[PDB]
Formats: sequence, structure tokens, C-alpha cells
Amino acid sequence: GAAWGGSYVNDFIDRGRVKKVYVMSEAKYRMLPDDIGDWYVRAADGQMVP
Amino acid sequence: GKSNVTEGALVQNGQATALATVQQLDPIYVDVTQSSNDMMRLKQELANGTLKQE
Repeated sequence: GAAWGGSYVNDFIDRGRVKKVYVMSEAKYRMLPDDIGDWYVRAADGQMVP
Repeated sequence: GKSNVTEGALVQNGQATALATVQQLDPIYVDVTQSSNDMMRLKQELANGTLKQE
């Protein structure tokens, strides 16, 4: 929900104005059903899982 | 690379930690982590098939 979605995180301060911070996947990595498998999620021990 | 032991630390008969990691680089393995059902589904398409090899 924060790769494929784009999650608001908090705000930052640009030029003395309060502006949002969105984590999101890059374009070329959320653009196909094939790019499901490129997302790696951390197990109990810290070995990555596609 | 390093010297994980230094010039005087007592080492034992086949201890746990290495003294120094030698390392050979002129060929190099790349351990490539295919997902489980994808290596499954490629052998599946080598029997559908065709798929091919090279």
C-alpha cells in the first residue's frame, strides 16, 4: 500500500511552507502485473521475499 | 582483505572466527534468487512447450 499506492507520510518544510511527503514506487516498477514480483518484503529474520 | 585477528590475539585449533578472509575474484559467482513459482512456471513452459533453450 505504499509502493503501488503512494502513501502520505508526514510533512516537510519547503521555503517556509508545509508540504506533504509521499513515498511511492517509481513509475517503471509499478506499471505492469509483472512488477508485482519486483517488490521485496522482509521476513521474520531479514531475508528478502519477493 | 582485513585482518580480523590482530598481531597477538590468541587463536585456537580451528576457532569460530576467521583470521583474514582471502578471496578470489577473477571469476565471480552471482547467486541469483529466482522466485519459486517462476522457476516452476518456466519449466512448465519448457513442457507445454516449447519454450526453447539456446
